[PDB]
Amino acid sequence: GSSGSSGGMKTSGKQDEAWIMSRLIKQLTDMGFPREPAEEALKSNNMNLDQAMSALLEKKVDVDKRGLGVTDHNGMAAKSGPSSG
Repeated sequence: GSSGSSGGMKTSGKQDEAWIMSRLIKQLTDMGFPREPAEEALKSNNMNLDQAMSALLEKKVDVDKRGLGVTDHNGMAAKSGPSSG
């Protein structure tokens, strides 16, 4: 036995660049950089990721390289298109 039931709903919260700023940070933070700089550069990088990242790495030369998570190139598909003439 299980009858229908209602609950609470919501919508996209106020649209403020402030809260958004984090979004971009989440990434930089995932890589291996503090929010301190990622928050300073970004604002100066016109809210850019690639731009900031490079601006944060340019500082010190590390061994590791850039990349987004798995960053595993994709583009395969079993298919064949033979010609006739």
